Amino acid sequence: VYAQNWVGSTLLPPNISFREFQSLANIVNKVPNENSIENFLDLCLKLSFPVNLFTLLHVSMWSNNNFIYFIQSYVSKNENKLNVDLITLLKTSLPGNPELFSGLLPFLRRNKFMDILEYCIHSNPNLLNSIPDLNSDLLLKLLPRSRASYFAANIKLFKCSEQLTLVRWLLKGQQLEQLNQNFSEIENVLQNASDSELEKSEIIRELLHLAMANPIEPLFSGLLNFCIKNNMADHLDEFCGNMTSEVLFKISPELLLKLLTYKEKPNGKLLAAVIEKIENGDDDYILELLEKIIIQKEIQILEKLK
Amino acid sequence: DISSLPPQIIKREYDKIMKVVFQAVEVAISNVNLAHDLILTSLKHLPEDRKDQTHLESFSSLILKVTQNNKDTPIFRDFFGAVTSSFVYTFLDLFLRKNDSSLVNFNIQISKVGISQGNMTLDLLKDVIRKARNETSEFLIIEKFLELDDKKTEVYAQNWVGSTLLPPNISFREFQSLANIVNKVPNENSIENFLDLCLKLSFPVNLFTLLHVSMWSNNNFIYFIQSYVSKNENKLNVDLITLLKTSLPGNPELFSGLLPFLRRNKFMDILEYCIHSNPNLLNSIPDLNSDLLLKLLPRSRASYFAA
Repeated sequence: VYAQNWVGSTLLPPNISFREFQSLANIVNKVPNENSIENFLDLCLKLSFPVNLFTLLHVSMWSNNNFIYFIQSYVSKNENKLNVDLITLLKTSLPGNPELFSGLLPFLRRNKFMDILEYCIHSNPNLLNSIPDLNSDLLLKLLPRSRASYFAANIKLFKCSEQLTLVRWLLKGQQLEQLNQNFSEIENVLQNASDSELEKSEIIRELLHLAMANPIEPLFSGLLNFCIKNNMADHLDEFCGNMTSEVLFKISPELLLKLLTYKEKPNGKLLAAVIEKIENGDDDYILELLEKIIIQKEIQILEKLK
Repeated sequence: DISSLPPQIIKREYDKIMKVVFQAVEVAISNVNLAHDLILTSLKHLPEDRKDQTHLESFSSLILKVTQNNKDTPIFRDFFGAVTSSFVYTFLDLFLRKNDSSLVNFNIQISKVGISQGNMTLDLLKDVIRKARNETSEFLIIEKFLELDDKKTEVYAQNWVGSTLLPPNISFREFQSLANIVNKVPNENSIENFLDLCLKLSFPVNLFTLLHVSMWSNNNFIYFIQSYVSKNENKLNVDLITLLKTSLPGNPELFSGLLPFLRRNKFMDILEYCIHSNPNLLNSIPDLNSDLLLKLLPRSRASYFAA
């Protein structure tokens, strides 16, 4: 109680030995408070000598309120800038504690220093979780860049709207091998509606055009999930219209029928590019398809005997 | 086959057209989606020459009936948000005057049927600003939303104003609006952003004429001085001295927190005037070491200390 007041209010001697200076610094490092912090800044503006202050001023050991008040009143008086020493502090403390980063985002959203915000999210993205009223416009411009490997592998840990604007980045970054490896946490988004049924249709457009040229694995897992929600005609009838020969020869027989059987004339024009594989095409592909029509009894679609 | 009706006719006999539409929705309250898109389109086509108080209150009186028969359910709530936000957006200047009878009376009806009143009013504001993205500044919209005293609108205002970077071209009309928000929800981060703003200004505007800091709590008044004096000129400008000379002598809590700063900054007359106007300060100070009192010479009021 006496120390916080003496140190935060007595005028300091402009001749103070290095031996005294280290002692004064250790007092503030034990009783971190508004005035004991402030009067320790009102000295540094006048030092006719070098020395990093952090080697005796272990702000990474301080409580979060004191760390915040320290950086605020440091930067405001010194140069409104981040010198080297201040970067090396921040890159060890904020990745070790999300609570510490909370009031710290405001000051970085003000004076920008964009390269700092890139490094914390690149060490761990679970920082985006507990943000006050987080929005699009912002998160779309905070492209995570940390490989989509972290974001798709945890997509369920977001909110609602953020699911749409995440997949909007995965596509526009060509992150193919991240929509695939985590497909099961993605199907449950397009299923559950959203804050904008409009962004769904444009996302579904960006999916089919890349799937047609790149079967990989989700061509089956996706196109199955498409027809279990017949609220997709504005994409199925396009998919059957944009067809190319080698694309059809990778359609699973369990799926080519489950597309056309729960449909009529519109999806039916897909048959145009199936003639290439029945007539003069492939011996065993015709026979794997012929199982499915007989086992389920899909007779109205059997009208193809010429 | 029904290829709409030409835009002239809709604008012309609008007041005849909408009679039947209102009566259809007053019976169709059973079908949420039917009532929802009818309102959205009738507003999206509502002509400028009809953007008055009568047509405004009519849509409010329609939504009232629909909402009182139903209940807060996820499906009902999120459509109701998009409907009501489009209604306020269509009439926006008629809700954004400075007293707005329509604004406040509307909130007192929506609070009747929700899982939390403080989500319904807030998610309203968040949709309205997602519509108005270049026509109307957030400040003017927030200026009237805080006249509700809705504690969840205050929370989001502190989160925005304390952290969004401000435009170096801001009209005086925006500047006064942003200032009035801080005069209702003053907080550490909201003050710190306004300073990083004034440091980048092209115009002088002696700030105190808009800030009214002597109305803010003791912590708010303290923290404002610390960052302002240091970022500005390491000293006080006219209005600060005239402020401090009459806020401090009447409040001992504020005096106790500012006393160390005024001491380390050598502000002699500032300290002396407080003792000359209020001698009781010297016995409410914790740890008045005899060296401090020998340097806080009473000067005037010698006729008080011996007495």
